[PDB]
Amino acid sequence: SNAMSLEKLDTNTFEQLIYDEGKACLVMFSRKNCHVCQKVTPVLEELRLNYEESFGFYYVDVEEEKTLFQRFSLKGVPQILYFKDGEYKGKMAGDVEDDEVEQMIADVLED
Amino acid sequence: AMSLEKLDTNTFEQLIYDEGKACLVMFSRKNCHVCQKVTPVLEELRLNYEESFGFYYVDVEEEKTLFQRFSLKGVPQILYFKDGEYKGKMAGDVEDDEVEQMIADVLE
Repeated sequence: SNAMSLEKLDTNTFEQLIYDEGKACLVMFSRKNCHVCQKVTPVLEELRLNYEESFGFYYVDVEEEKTLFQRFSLKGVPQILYFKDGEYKGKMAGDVEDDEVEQMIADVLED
Repeated sequence: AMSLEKLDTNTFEQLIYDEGKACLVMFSRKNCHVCQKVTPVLEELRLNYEESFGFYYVDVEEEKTLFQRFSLKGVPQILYFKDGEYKGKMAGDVEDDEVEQMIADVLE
């Protein structure tokens, strides 16, 4: 019923941020019309406010960015992938709870 | 970040709807890597047009209700207007030829 204000990545900027800059972040691979993605979106927007510059919160549209989707061998949507220092650190799928995402952020920031 | 004039909801309505301004509006957010790439494309282009064609921006955190109206998925998005019509949009990173071509289609 609504809008999403996460920064939308194409392959290039994904490469820049996750690989070149080694940004500590999460990336939701999603589709525009996905009902579950629509439930997960607000949870990530709310979390972004808690970690403003310390951790990135990005979005990849898998219909536009098919190469990236397939780079990760992903087979469903929504999925949230976690990165720090250019490494792929973790992944969760489906209707996540903020507890789960928060713990992963903390696990990631710590290594 | 340079020439791009920031609009609040009130001014966005006055220009686009009450006055029918021909313009583009970049919907954006602070600390946005992709926004940082898109802004200089628009600033460079701006030089090629008279002030009759607006180049504007809106901060989605400040103009929440406005942004929600269009139910956009992701930032940045650039939306194009003329004579009070909403001519269309493009989303995420853009090249200058996409913007130029859209501007020409809007103006014709």
